[PDB]
Amino acid sequence: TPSIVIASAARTAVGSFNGAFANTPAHELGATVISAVLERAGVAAGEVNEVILGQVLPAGEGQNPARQAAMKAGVPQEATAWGMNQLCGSGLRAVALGMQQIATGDASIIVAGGMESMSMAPHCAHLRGGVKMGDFKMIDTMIKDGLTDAFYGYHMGTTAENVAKQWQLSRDEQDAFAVASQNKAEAAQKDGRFKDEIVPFIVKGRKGDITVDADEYIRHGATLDSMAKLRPAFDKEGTVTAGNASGLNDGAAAALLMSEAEASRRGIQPLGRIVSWATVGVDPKVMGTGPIPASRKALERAGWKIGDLDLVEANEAFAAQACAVNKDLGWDPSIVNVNGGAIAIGHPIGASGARILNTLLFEMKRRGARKGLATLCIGGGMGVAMCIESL
Amino acid sequence: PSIVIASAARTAVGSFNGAFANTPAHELGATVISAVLERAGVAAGEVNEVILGQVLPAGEGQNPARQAAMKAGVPQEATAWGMNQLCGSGLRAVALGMQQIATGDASIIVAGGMESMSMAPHCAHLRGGVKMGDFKMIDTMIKDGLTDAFYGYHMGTTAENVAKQWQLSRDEQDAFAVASQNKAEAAQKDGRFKDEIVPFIVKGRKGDITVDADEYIRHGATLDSMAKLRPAFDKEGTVTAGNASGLNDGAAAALLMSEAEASRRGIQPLGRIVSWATVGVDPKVMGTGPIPASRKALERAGWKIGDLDLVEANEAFAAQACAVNKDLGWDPSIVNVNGGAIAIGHPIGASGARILNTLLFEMKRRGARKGLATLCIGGGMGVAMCIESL
Amino acid sequence: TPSIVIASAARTAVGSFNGAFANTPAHELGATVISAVLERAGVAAGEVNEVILGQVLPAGEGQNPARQAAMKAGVPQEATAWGMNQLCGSGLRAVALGMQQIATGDASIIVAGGMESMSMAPHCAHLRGGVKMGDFKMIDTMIKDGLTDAFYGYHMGTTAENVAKQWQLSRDEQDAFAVASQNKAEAAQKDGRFKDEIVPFIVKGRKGDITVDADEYIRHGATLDSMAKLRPAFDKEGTVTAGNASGLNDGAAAALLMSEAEASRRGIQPLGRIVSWATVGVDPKVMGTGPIPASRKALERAGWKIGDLDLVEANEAFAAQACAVNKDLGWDPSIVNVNGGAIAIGHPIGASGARILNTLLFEMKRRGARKGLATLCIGGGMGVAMCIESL
Amino acid sequence: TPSIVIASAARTAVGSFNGAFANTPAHELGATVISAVLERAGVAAGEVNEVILGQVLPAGEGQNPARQAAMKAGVPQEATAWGMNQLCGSGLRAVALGMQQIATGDASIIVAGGMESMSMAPHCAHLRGGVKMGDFKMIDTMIKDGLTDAFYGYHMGTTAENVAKQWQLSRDEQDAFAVASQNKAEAAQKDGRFKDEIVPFIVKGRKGDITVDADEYIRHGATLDSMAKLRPAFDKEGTVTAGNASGLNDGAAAALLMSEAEASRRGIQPLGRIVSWATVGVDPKVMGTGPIPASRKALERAGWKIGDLDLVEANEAFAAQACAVNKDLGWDPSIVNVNGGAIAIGHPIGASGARILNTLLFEMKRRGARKGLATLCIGGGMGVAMCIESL
Ligand SMILES: CC(C)(COP(=O)(O)OP(=O)(O)OC[C@H]1O[C@@H](n2cnc3c(N)ncnc32)[C@H](O)[C@@H]1OP(=O)(O)O)[C@@H](O)C(=O)NCCC(=O)NCCS
Ligand SMILES: CC(C)(COP(=O)(O)OP(=O)(O)OC[C@H]1O[C@@H](n2cnc3c(N)ncnc32)[C@H](O)[C@@H]1OP(=O)(O)O)[C@@H](O)C(=O)NCCC(=O)NCCS
Repeated sequence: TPSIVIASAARTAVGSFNGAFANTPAHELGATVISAVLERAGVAAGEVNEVILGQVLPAGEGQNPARQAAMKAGVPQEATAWGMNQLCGSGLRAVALGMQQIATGDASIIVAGGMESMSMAPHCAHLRGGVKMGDFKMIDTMIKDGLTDAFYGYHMGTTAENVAKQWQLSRDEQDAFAVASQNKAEAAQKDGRFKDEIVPFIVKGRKGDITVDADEYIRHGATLDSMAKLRPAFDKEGTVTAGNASGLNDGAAAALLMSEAEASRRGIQPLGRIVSWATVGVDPKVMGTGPIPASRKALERAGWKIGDLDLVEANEAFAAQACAVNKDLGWDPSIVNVNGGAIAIGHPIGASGARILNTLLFEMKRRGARKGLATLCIGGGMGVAMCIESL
Repeated sequence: PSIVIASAARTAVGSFNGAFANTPAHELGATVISAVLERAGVAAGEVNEVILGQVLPAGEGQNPARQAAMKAGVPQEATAWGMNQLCGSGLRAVALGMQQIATGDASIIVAGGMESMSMAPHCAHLRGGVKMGDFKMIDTMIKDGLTDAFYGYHMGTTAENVAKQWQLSRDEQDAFAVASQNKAEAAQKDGRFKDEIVPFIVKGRKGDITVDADEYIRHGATLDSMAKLRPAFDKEGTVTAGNASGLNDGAAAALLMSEAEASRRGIQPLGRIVSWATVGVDPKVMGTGPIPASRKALERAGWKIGDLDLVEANEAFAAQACAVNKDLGWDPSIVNVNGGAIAIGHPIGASGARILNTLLFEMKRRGARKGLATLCIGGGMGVAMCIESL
Repeated sequence: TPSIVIASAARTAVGSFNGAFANTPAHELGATVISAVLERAGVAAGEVNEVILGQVLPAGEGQNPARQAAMKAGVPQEATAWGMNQLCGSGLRAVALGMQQIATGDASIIVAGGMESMSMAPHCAHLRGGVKMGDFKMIDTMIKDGLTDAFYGYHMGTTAENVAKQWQLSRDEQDAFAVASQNKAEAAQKDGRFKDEIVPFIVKGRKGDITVDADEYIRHGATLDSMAKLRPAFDKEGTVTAGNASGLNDGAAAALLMSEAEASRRGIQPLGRIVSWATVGVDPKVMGTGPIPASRKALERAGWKIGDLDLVEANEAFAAQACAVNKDLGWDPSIVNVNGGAIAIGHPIGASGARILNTLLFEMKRRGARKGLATLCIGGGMGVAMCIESL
Repeated sequence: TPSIVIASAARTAVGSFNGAFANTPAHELGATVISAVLERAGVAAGEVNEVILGQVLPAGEGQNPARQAAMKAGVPQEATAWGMNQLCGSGLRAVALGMQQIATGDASIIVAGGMESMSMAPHCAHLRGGVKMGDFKMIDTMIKDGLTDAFYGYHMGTTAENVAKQWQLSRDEQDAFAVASQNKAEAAQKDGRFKDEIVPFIVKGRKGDITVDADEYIRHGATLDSMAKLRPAFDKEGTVTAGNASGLNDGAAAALLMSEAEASRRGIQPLGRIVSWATVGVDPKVMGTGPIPASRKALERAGWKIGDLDLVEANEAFAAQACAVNKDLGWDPSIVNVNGGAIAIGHPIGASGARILNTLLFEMKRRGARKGLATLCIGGGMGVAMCIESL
């Protein structure tokens, strides 16, 4: 058996929509986190065989931004690079695909994760035919290609309404979970628990460079009362609000992967061994249930029981879906998203899966957790999961 | 682990703004997915995952690979995703599918590529807002598909770079394009694309139209018409519209499973995937990609170049193709025997799966044992895959 | 009492939408008509004091296309020029306004009319504030700024339906009117009656200049059957169709104005004397009724009865409204649009008023008619009318 | 011997580019000024015969914004309305065109002036032919149709440079003039001298209506040093800067006109009698010189010497051109733009001619000036001037 380790890992801070990284291309965020994982493992950019980056919204950024991030990071031209899209699942899925490159003896050293600038996503129109007369639409690729179900034509937040109703999750319960996520994240932030995983990013300016190293979407002093004033965002008699869904965000996150024996030759003390992974499909109307079969198949492939897990990162696309997954799987909620989740931290789609992986790993190192699981729901009706054991 | 291609299908390749001018990529993908199932005799319910290369998905909606999958009747339980190694994507996707199976994560994979260059939109980033002055609406087909991100120029400039390096004449590159057209017109007329093509039905308001012929192939291609063309990228250049491939639409896929599985199902596979490899090269000379990628593929298969019976080497430009032939030194008679991308067209994310199909089906026809498929990639890469027949 | 004459007049052929003049800016057409009126009067460009050109759709054409047209035509930089917009009324209203320049002693020689390139009208969006997220429309300025009612939000065609209903005008009556417009226009064209009024226009090419001197929108051999098969274009239970409405078209048309005393000094035999004009408002919902009060008011001011008129040009925006106007005024339809109207000839919005003035003046001359009237309905609920007498 | 008076007048505050009126359609600003002139004169909306509004940048605003403005202000559907465009000349030219409707007996009561939203001007492109392949430009219509010379291809600011070189006007002279304009405007705003002319405009807001009644573009405490450090904006070795040019601005301004005998019957004390007006062309290259022949011609027509004038408003498109006009005319600079000019106040193009008329009229009344003149330069090479005497 192969045995592949996460040697090192790093993420930018998650930026607020049209905020800190409002004008920063995904691959620039990418390059920073690629350099990061190299430096942190003590491996030279010249040793990297291939870079694999999940990205959902790459229109107008030019040819293969995975290669632009690779090349900017100083990964030599001789290496290879590609992007991929399994939507919200992409940044964790890229990690599993890198693992496979090594397992099959096609690569020795892989940098894998994801990057997203939802800010820099353009508006678009098909205009070759040419428009003889009449208005036409300029389509927001963020919304069209990121947030709109292709089969049912509505937003992801409507899929969360479907799950809410399915599981009979109240507005109060979904708000209670949001305020708890914000509080957990504000606590971890203040306590320095995100410092290890975050690599600062320098936004180059005209009248000044600006170093970003703090998650800017977390709201300080989140109360239940403010949560409860909000209006439903997708259904007028609905439960889901801007306050209990994640936001629109920018960021990047990566992991350096190699064989267990290679990390040992190099004196590297890996963050984890990738024990299993699994991806599964579900009905798109209730895509927020994805993590349930994916996490169960992952655990099955680890040969692990749910109760064996010491720490979980289960992405918070919406408080409605997150509460459902927790309810179903039954794992102790106190070991879930201990430093808060995507409602607080944000949801830079193609990067999210590597973002939460980062957060799991560094917290597993911090508390001395042995066994961890990362899981995400996926628009169009999928889920992805990964099991990690500490060395 | 021994992973075979059970079956393969591709759409005909359309001309830019032509047969598929208003057909979303994923509808071309779905036809190709259903065709691989049907040809193998495998139920859609049995597919674990669909992996589709695609370079130009803007505005087509969430995860068009999943859209293709669902429209093809693959149940909601399966998974799907897209990937982009530019022109390698459609072949790389097949290596990626093979890997899912070789690591025991999946049993049956459909893999390939899909591209509508015609449906690629224009775009601009407009959230900041344009306070004053003119701005550009960007052709994502050009920006995201054909322009080098490091040097800022069109792929055809990289093909010029290779032409100067390998001292390839305008006559030589024209000779290669006329030769590719003649081969592809002969093949077409001879019925040699029939097997590999699945017809696609363009749904219309005043009539459905069935597309089952590659419409970019030009009939009666003469050196004269080639020799009159003006260079397309350098005013003192050698690259033209006629000795470069085109902008095109299409899909192409393969059904992958283990060799033991194929035999349990009584399926006579198109080939066993013996190796593959991808390597990087200077972006400036990206057309050279197939050189290191086919040597590494050949070294991983444990084959010599002389062992190959048939080769598909994608013709992005006459100059890069001639260059790769010259260095690898394989018999040009066994290379793109039914023509190439110059004649056939070059639907970016689909090309690698396109040339795979041609190779597989021609191998079966003429009874070749060992084949190789390879492509150059924008940004400076190569991908290659070694196939042996059962 | 000041007396102003129309010394000379000319118009381009009226181009089909995206047809002969598809890529010709409105001011190039205008310049040709300016040159033509000068040459027909025996007046030099040096002598013009001001150019006044109606134009509804100048977006993207640059600073003040009226000045562009004047300068191209050799009118000296010491002259002045300006555009105006009273929608369909514009090309006729420009004439009245140029008569007023002379009447108040501010100018001696005016060129006035209108020009329009519906073909070259752009699509637009307000983008300065930025579009933070979600789709936006690229608006067709031709439809938005030319053809849509600003108050009720519907197309001019809907105002036509409102008039069809009010006056109980059958589909059969409108279609017959439309077929009669085509057939009269075709006859006039074939017999050479548009030759005098038309100045040929040279579309400069690349692989060859093309001279345009024939109205291209006129359908030859128009049948009642073909009119009858068309579907209503604005209201699914409607009566107004593409066939019994005017079209989208390009063209220019002008008049050279001076005092009666000045024409006499120059030895010019003028096309006519401007005896009166008028403009009046009506309800936007039935804008097609504008010509009713405008004509009555114009006639009152001239001291004429409806029965005094020898020829009439009443613009055919739509068969419904044309029929309503004829019914209410009660003038002999055999003297109205004797050479066809806009259903056949086309409707280059800002040019149309001076286009039907041209047609009226050259027909008055041909047939020896002493008294004429030109009138148009106007988007937003107005009418304009002018009374002309022969010298 | 017709004598037309200005019965009442009003303007909005002039907003900054994308400032107070950033999302306010021009006709909304026009409607408030229409209402204000009516209330100020004691004339009812029912009595208005026509509304005439200069406007250069109406693209995307829909059919005939002048009619939109009128209708909004409650001017009856039976009145008429139209827009016109002689660039910077427009708002003043409309007042002359308004005068002429009364003089020729075609109307009794006119509201005339101008309105402009430079902020709301869209970007556009001609897309009907259709873009086969490649990038294309979205054109800024405010720059294209408002600010760029159609003959020479360069900005109005280059024409200012040409005037600077011809009249040898230093950077120090232009900057001193600019600072003076700011400091005069600031003192006037502070002392309340814009109150009488300004009608407050209510900007309707989701989370609050905002009343705008102060000119927001005037810089308070403007320093010479601030002006001196700017880089030339149009030529690298040039002299014209963003500081000694006018701005991009939004606003509206109008005058209610009637015969002198009519104002007498109603007991209205008019703001002034329109004694004369003129418009003349110059070389487009030196368009800022337009006020010179236009003001001389206007004075000739009034039978006045330059020395008879008690107050002048000479629009400050650029310091360079304002200086050249003042030098050539030789009028006492202490009677010119007494309360500041467009450098400070701003330049909402189609409204500007009416804006400066408002300032002249209310300052004439305040100080008891008997004889006044308003003039502006005009893109494409023209000037317009009007003479006003007090009753
Ligand atoms: C009415 C209008 C919307 C129709 O535009 P359109 O549908 O794009 O024009 P088309 O020519 O394609 O009309 C559809 C059909 O009518 C047919 N046609 C028009 N008149 C016909 C007639 N005389 N007999 C037979 N066919 C006729 C065309 O051949 C066409 O056929 P197709 O569908 O096969 O191409 C457009 O002309 C319009 O907005 N005009 C009104 C303009 C206006 O209101 N001007 C301002 C005045 S207030
Ligand atoms: C001149 C022009 C091109 C400048 O464009 P701009 O760069 O977008 O204008 P900005 O305000 O952003 O830039 C001017 C700078 O000088 C400063 N500035 C402006 N006026 C100033 C003054 N009076 N004193 C000191 N500084 C001043 C501003 O603060 C700004 O500095 P900043 O960017 O650090 O904030 C533009 O205003 C213009 O086209 N105006 C001319 C209008 C015209 O031609 N009208 C028609 C006449 S025919």
